[PDB]
Amino acid sequence: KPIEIIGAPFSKGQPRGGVEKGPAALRKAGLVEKLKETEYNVRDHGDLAFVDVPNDSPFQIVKNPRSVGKANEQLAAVVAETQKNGTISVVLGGDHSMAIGSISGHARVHPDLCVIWVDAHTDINTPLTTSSGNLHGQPVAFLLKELKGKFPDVPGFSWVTPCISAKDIVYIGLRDVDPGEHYIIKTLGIKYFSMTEVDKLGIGKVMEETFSYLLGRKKRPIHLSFDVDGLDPVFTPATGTPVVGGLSYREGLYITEEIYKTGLLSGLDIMEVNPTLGKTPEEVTRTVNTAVALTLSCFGTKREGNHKPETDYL
Amino acid sequence: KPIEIIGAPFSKGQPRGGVEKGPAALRKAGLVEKLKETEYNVRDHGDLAFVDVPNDSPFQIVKNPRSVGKANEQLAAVVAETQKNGTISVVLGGDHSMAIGSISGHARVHPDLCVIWVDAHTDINTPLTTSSGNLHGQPVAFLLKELKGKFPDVPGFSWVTPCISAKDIVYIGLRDVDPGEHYIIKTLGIKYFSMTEVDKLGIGKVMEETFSYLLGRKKRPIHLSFDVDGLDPVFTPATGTPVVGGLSYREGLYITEEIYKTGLLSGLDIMEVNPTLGKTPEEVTRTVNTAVALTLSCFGTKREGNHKPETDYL
Amino acid sequence: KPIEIIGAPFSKGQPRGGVEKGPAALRKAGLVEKLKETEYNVRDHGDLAFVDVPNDSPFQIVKNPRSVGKANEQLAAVVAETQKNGTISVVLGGDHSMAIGSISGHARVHPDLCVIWVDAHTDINTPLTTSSGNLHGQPVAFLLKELKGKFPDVPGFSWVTPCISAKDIVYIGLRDVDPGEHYIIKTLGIKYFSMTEVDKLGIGKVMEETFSYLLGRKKRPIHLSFDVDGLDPVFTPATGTPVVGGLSYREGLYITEEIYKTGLLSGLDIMEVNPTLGKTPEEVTRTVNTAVALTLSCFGTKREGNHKPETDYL
Ligand SMILES: N[C@@H](CC/C=C/[B-](O)(O)O)C(=O)O
Ligand SMILES: N[C@@H](CC/C=C/[B-](O)(O)O)C(=O)O
Ligand SMILES: N[C@@H](CC/C=C/[B-](O)(O)O)C(=O)O
Ligand SMILES: [Mn+2]
Ligand SMILES: [Mn+2]
Ligand SMILES: [Mn+2]
Ligand SMILES: [Mn+2]
Ligand SMILES: [Mn+2]
Ligand SMILES: [Mn+2]
Repeated sequence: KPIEIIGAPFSKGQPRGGVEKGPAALRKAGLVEKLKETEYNVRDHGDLAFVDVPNDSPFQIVKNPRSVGKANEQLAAVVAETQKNGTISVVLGGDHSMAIGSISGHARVHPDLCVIWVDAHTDINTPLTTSSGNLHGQPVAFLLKELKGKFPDVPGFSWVTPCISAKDIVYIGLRDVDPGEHYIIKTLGIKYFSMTEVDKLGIGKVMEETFSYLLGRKKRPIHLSFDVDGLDPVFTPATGTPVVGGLSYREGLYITEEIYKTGLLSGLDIMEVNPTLGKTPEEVTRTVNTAVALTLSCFGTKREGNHKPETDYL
Repeated sequence: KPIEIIGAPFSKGQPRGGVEKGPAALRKAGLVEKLKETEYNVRDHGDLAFVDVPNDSPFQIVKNPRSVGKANEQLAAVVAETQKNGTISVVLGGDHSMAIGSISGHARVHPDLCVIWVDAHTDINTPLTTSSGNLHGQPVAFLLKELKGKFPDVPGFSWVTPCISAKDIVYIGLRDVDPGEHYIIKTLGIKYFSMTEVDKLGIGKVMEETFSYLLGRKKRPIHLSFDVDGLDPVFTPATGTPVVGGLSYREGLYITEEIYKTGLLSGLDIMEVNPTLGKTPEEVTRTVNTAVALTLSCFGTKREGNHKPETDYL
Repeated sequence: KPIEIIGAPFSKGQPRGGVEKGPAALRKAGLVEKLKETEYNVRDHGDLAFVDVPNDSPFQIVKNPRSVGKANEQLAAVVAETQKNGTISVVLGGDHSMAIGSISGHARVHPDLCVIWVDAHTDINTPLTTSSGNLHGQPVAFLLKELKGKFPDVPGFSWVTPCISAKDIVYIGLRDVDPGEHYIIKTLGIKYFSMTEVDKLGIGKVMEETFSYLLGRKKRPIHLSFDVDGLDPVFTPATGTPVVGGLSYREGLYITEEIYKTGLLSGLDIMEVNPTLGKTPEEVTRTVNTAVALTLSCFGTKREGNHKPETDYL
């Protein structure tokens, strides 16, 4: 199977500068080389160059709408391309707002795909409900069909086409949801596993249920959008929005290991890694490393170990 | 539902000065204001003023018996009063010896109540078994009917009437129990979930079991006495008796969330928060915040989120 | 029951100097005195003096083969001796290569014993598969009957007799296995619980299954070889090969508590504690203390508490 790394050094989805250095950090840690050591063919597409939209006036409360909408239109193009020729796309974030382009592009080639969203936040604020005009917290709002026309069109997002419905997404790791967002998920019947369900069920049963919910009827492509803040700040401290009480390093890998086993992984997002937010070099190293680990886990690396077929080690 | 905060800045239950600053810290952190944001009506009763018993000679090995017995008689009066008015009492500790008056007052109004004791210590030492004469580790001893007459009457506690039996209490979080105390709980058949049972069962099944054990037959009022040292020192380091290998921030919240769901919470105790024992300001802030979070969780705050009824956010 | 502590200050099993200071550190922390406080009779045999093999040329890639083989021949003699007298042997590591002599000695007296191996590593590399010639990662290879003749005889190990088969061993805590080793355990059908099974099942079910697998048919003596690196680096940082995503302090004690309850503990190994690898004195103290705790847990110490029989504390 082919793998194609796509860097998206973008950061207008939110106020904190740094996330755009995410892809560099993950590469510097040997992500690409370590991936080659797996049974997958790897091709690094490089980092996309995003053209800055001059005079990008805020839309009501939404900030940098055009720059974000354009950077995402570009990314969607690229992702659709690699997806078209049957390769698995792996996007390296900047901020999670790039998930708009990532998933959009993916859905063009695979319209029946489902989304597993490992986050601490639902990122489903609509331009009307956001308290801050930060777009990294509104990705899903622009993707859901059920949210079509429930908020004014935003400058630069006209190209977007709601590709997935409320029945095709499942949240895992939730613990910091705004009143508005909570209203939305309850109202639309979205499936989720907040930290309370994780604590209650254990990470084993949670994964078991997310699959029977999304793959029960039809087996379809899987798009994993992983926000590094879904793990507890103790594991991934170098991010913009820390939230105590999150998934452990162990649980994170267990999610990625189970997803690898389904053989349906089609698209991946490793978002919000911000190298400039580490209080100590070690905090940044901790974060990058676990991000990398999760990525390799998605593509086979098992904790029980791995050995190359047909090779008699004795 | 009405909520009434009652401050109990008391500390003769133990040697370390500081716990009496507990209530101030919790208020300074915005506990009261944050509670008003919930669906509950909140009334701050203020801090009780405890009259110091001059010439409080120790009783055999028990220290400050009269000052502790008096402060607890006063608190019980106050708690019975608010309970009578049908409000939920929330006591802010000082040290855990105030649970004597808190639960006593509560039981006067609701004699059929049950006690969930989240601690690391059983606090069931009798005046005869204590190694130190500290009363904060003997609360339960003065409350259990089964321990009546098993120890000499103490100066200042004559007013106390054993209100609950061994079948009405369940311990969660245990990991530091004295030989005497362990003898007592084994002998009296007290239900408990030490860290081993939590590890073995998972916090979800532990809660499930504690409810069917205490509410299986009759649904009754619940009294949650929460000793902040029940969580691991990494979450609540500002306390007098830290003990490694404790409940996690996540588990703690899961206990409070499940208790909120029962709709039976009638009395709450947030004890042993000692602002002066933090090695760094951050340790104190860590402790106060998680204490505050547990309190709001007991009253509705969910990690999946909250939204106000009848409000169409779209 | 009698308990006999045997120090094995050895370190050619691996490159990092320091592990030989392991026994001293554990004693300095009061291990022996704390053990005497249990219901067990304790006898300290002292530290074995290992004679250095001059001109110990490496065997192909294997380092210090003769010094390691001799030190292990000596240890086995001593362990067989105490085992013969019906006492429980507790070996204090140096490096884990000493498990060769520890288990061998034990098996001489109890040929039907089983081995529970708490590690992050399988330590089952054969002289041919090792990437590094370090022996501390090949102990099990010299003990398995199924691996007899699958690798050239090594200088100084001729005295070794493969004592246990693939059906008598169970691994718990695995998360860093080499391709070769993974091939071996898969090919030989060895039972194991890597971190993914621990995450999926919970430490409670894991223990339940390890017993029904090794004690289902016949109840036999148990040999617990505990590599302190099996726990997460956050609990035992002072070791040569830390690996993130490991057993928690709680889980570790849960394993030792359940093993105590079986009443079948016959042999124990507390290995890889390296006092010189602690970044801060606290890291070393953290490590030694938890190592000591696990040891006392193996011999009765429970988190729910302990009290001496026949003593009426009231
Ligand atoms: N809820 C906040 C934060 C949302 C978080 C977005 B993130 O997960 O991408 O970091 C907002 O609505 O702006
Ligand atoms: N076991 C000690 C300590 C008891 C702990 C009481 B505390 O939980 O309120 O802090 C004693 O008996 O004095
Ligand atoms: N897999 C490495 C490391 C093995 C680890 C051994 B230890 O657990 O005793 O530390 C090697 O084969 O040398
Ligand atoms: Mn997030
Ligand atoms: Mn996000
Ligand atoms: Mn207490
Ligand atoms: Mn306590
Ligand atoms: Mn080892
Ligand atoms: Mn190891």
